Amino acid sequence: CRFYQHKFPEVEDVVMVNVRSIAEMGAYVSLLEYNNIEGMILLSELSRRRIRSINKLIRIGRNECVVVIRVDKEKGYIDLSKRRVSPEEAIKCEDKFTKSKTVYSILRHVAEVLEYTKDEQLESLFQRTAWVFDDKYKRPGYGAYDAFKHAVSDPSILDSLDLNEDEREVLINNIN
Amino acid sequence: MDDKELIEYFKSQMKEDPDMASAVAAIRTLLEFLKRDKGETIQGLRANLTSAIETLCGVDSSVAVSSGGELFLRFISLASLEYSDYSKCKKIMIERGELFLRRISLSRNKIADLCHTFIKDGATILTHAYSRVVLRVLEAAVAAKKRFSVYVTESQPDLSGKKMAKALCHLNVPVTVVLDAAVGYIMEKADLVIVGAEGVVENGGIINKIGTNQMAVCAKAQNKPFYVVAESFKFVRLFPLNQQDVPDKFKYEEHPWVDYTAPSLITLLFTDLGVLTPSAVSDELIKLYL
Amino acid sequence: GSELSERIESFVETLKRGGGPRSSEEMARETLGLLRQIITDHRWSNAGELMELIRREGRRMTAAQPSETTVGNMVRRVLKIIREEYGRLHGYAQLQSNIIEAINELLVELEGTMENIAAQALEHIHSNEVIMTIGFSRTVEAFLKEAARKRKFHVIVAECAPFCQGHEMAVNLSKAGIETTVMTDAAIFAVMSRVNKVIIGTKTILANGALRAVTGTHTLALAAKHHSTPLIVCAPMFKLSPQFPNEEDSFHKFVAPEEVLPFTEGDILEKVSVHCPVFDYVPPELITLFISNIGGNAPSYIYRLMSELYHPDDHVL
Amino acid sequence: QVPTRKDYGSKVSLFSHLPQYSRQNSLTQFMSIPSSVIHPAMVRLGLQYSQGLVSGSNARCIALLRALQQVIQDYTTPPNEELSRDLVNKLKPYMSFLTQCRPLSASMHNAIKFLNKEITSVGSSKREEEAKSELRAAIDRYVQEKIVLAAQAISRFAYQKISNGDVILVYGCSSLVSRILQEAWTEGRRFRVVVVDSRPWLEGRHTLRSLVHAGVPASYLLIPAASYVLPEVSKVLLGAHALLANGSVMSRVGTAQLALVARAHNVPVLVCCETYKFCERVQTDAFVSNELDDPDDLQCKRGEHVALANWQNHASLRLLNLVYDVTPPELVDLVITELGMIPCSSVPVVLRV
Repeated sequence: CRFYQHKFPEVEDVVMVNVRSIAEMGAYVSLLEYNNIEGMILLSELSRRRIRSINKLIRIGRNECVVVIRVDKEKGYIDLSKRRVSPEEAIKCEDKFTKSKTVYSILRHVAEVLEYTKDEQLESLFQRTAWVFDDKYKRPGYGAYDAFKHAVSDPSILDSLDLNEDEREVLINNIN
Repeated sequence: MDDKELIEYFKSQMKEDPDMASAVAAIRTLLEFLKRDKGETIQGLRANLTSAIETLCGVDSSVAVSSGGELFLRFISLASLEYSDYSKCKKIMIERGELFLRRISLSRNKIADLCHTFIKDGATILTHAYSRVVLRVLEAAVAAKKRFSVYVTESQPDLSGKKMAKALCHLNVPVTVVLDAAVGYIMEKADLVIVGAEGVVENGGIINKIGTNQMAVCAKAQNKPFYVVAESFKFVRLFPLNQQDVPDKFKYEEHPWVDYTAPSLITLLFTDLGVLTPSAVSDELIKLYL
Repeated sequence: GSELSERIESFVETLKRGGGPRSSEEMARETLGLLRQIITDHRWSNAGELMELIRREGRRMTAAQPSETTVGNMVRRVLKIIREEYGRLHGYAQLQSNIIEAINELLVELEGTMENIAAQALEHIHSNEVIMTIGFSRTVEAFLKEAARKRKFHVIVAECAPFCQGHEMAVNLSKAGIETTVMTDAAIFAVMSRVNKVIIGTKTILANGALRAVTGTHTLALAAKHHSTPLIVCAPMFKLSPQFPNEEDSFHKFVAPEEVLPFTEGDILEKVSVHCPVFDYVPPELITLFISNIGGNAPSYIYRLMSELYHPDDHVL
Repeated sequence: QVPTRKDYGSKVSLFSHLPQYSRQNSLTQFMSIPSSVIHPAMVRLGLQYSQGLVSGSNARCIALLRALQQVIQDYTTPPNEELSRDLVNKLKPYMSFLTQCRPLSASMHNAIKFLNKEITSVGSSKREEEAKSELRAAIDRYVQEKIVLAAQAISRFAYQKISNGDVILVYGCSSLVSRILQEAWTEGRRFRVVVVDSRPWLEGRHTLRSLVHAGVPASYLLIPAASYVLPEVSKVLLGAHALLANGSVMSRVGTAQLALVARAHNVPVLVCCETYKFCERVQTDAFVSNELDDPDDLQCKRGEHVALANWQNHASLRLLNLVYDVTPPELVDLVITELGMIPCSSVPVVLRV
């Protein structure tokens, strides 16, 4: 499931991507937060060192923080830039990424607990709960993490999002 | 330009100039496509260009077309794009494409001016089949007041070496149309063999019309210098070991259109990057692709 | 000023008349000293004006002797040094002292050339080995006479028929005690069955790995290719030229045919055609290894040294 | 300090500059049981080098780098002294001991060069354990990127070369070619492999098992029979131990023989070597720099007579078993590195820069 109420990231947003392949024009990467949607990133000529030390297997897999440079939701393309990500922006993106991964693990365990035989059921329940909490706290992403933490010591805050009993119990247990 | 026009365009570009190569017209079609695409995505253009190059690989069966497609895709995506809304990106890309096209267009003349210094007076040039590069270099050789006889094979699947002899006989140079199976017969009187190639593989070998390998080997047994005159866009990322190891889409009861010559069979290359030994073809090719 | 043109004209007619001085590294040192004197005795605002100046005197100095390439390629290396310093200062007034110290760096690099080749010589000579050389070259005799300090081997110095200069190399190697064997030039293929490797010098390395050298060494390379014995071209990198072989046929240096057929031969000198080429062309496929001051290199690597030492815009000079 | 290993047998008059040792005696017979001069990991590694337990060039380089990790982890800093000089001066006698046990392959020389350059580039303001962890991470990155990731890259570049229905000839034991063949069989290519082995190591039997356990149809034979099978061979893959400056390929002794016989049968040769095995040393024959193994290893038991049992009693008899030879680069077509498929004559151009 995606991280945010949107199915694609917005323009001028910082994301975390896994580099999937390197090609002539640029590098193709998978955006993990947009259901592994495909993006691409350009390579500055100075960053062109395929001749001397390529070892393409190096970047064949890696986590990176990148800035959304251009999006086209209809065509489905997201172009990203590493050079435009500031170090402070990279640190914030890394923190966000860890938070989103934690929310992901919580929601995947919740979806498993309720035996959601269909992906759309689990995605809908997790996305709706995370977005609703995000709205309550006006903070996409961070809201869910903080809410799980509150569920560790005070599980009743999760009682009203009654998807099922098992989902709530498993969320509190793993948070706790 | 929903691909149909592209195929049509390419054709209009190849028939408008009969002295024009095919890969140049392919790069002009790619530049036209980028010029009028109407897509705002620094990545949205790479998939469209790849589909275009596979339509220009399907229409044209030459090796140089796919090579020029890869070189145009690399040379348009070189500078620090850093675009706000693709407007800067597309404009810079178009500028780069035009620069690349101009470099290609002055390449052939560079080839001729750099190569014609090897033809001695009274030399006998051996030539396989029609190519505008060796014809240009022979016109540069006759421009410097040099006298030489040319034996041009006929290259039987399409008698184009005969067409080369017609276009070179109009140049007022002594040319003789030799049967294709006589390259072992006339090698003893032809002191050097100048052959234009249509594709240069990584090791330094060449991809050419079917009679080049037997011609090059006949030149190696008689110690004759085998010179190859090709441009920079005819480089390819292939490494064939045998005549079967070339891809079948460049080859075509068993009538291939393309053979392969080993780099050990080649004396020199005359590219726009310079007069190269085949190990310089490998170094320069990797550097050029970048 | 005027003394500059005095030295230039003396150098030009020195190259036109004969060999002054005798060996080529002295010629490279004189050429670099003359070029540093040229760049310190003129006035310029842009580097391109000095580039045309250096191109003009290079055209004159290589038209003095087209067969000897050391002055021309030394001028060309100074041109690439000027281009590199202008490129590193462009991306103005401190250009002249930088070119002076870069040429000084080139002189210190160049003075320790034969001894650097001699230092790496022990990696190519083992004990009781049969070596065949041709001609006379100070690089090869320093190579062998210092490799004989720890090894004992055999050298067959073949003389060259126009000027039997292998005799001087023979009497110089016998002073070091290397079991020097002197033969003619007609017995090379007669003794190639026992020669383990061929270590020769050259006059000019071309851009494709080919080389012009003392005449009769193309035959020596063919005989060593027939017997598959490796060729060691002990050559420094001021004999590296971007000039391709087929270029206006001004390759061989023809001298008076007196050394081949004397003037006292008779009336048959009128109805005879005597040629004496003192140089010969060896293709790169007949060469195994070059030994330069930076190490051992393949003939498939000279273009790279070419791109590291010369600029393609100065190949015409 | 450290003595010299004793020369065994009667050396070849052509190989008088190269040392010839024996696997029967060890250098550690007259050394301390508590390892004090040399680090204990270094004496363990040198003993398992001299006895032949680690013979592959990548396995030797890995064991070298792991023993260097054990040295750097078990290192202390003397007072008022810097790490960047003393650690080099302490690792140099270690490499001298490793040379006296067995001469190092060029993988080990380039690994030592990388470690020396890395230990020179340790900052002076950094503490002890932080620089120790930095060096351990640098050694880990070196092994991981140089061999494992370069091996995956070479495997991918060789998968697009091996076709279906062809026959492939291999020689000796090398993890790179065996990994190429295994990942080509697993990724979908159906081919058969012949295997040329040679005395006295007979190390091709190892790769034979590796291909039979992987499900590859195999054929096993020796070097002299290669002239019989090269009419069936369509491709010969080889495992290089070093690539030289002129483009020569230093490998096991039958490599150049197989390349010559393969060119006599018009069989294209393919070498597969990682770029850390690139040597600035250059050679033109197999005589000026080579390793000489035990001359008493060449003997075998064909019945009840060993002709070379008492070979040292014959004064005019010399035994030599070379380990490495070189191939001229006009015999090798491919050089498949992690940088790509390059020809053999273009290898020093692309490797240098």
